[PDB]
Amino acid sequence: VDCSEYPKPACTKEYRPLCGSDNKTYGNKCNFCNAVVESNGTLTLSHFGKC
Amino acid sequence: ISGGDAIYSSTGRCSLGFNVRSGSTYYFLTAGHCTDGATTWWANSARTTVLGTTSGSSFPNNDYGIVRYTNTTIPKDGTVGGQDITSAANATVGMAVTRRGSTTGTHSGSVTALNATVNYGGGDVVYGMIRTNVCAEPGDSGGPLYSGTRAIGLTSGGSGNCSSGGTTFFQPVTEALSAYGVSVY
Repeated sequence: VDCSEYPKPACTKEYRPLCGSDNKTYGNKCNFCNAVVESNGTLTLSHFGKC
Repeated sequence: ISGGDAIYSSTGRCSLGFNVRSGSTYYFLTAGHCTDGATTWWANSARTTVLGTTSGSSFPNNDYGIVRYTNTTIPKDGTVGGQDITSAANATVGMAVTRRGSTTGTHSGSVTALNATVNYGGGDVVYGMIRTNVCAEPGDSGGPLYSGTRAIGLTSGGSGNCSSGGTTFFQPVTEALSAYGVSVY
């Protein structure tokens, strides 16, 4: 997962979970990458799938 | 199975839009971005109950897809959860609407604009969308947007979440019904 193209103003809402370094399961890549941007690059990917 | 219930592809989970039919052939509508590259659909995460196979998909530009039921025994309710759907209608600014999805359940709000352009990036731009102040979260894609007993649209995407509030864009269902020559029931 590469978030360099973010942020994006909108995301589609399919469910394909990713687990963030904050222990939160992000619903999809777009949601995860937008949160990475919002954290000013502090949030990272833990693993693919649910936390 | 009814509008708003979970549907699983090989890639992920979305929500069933509306059950529709043509002659004696039953299908269900969902988001195009969910049907894109999907062949078979199941009713559960275990992939043990087959629903059907993708018959059409339109995304980006539009955001709708249709799946032909192949499961003969499964009930195909013409409802959204328990709510009966009897017709389809065009969205209007200020219209009170309700969305049901497999992750967040049922949430309500209003239509705040029409013919909106949504850029999902990488060339995935969709046009003519209904904008609302209803929230939606991953898994809710394809779920129905309705108003009373009227079918209005299919969940495409947006931003925010249900806790803080958000903005969600929907594909007008009329366009999809017309494209596939099907109707709600």
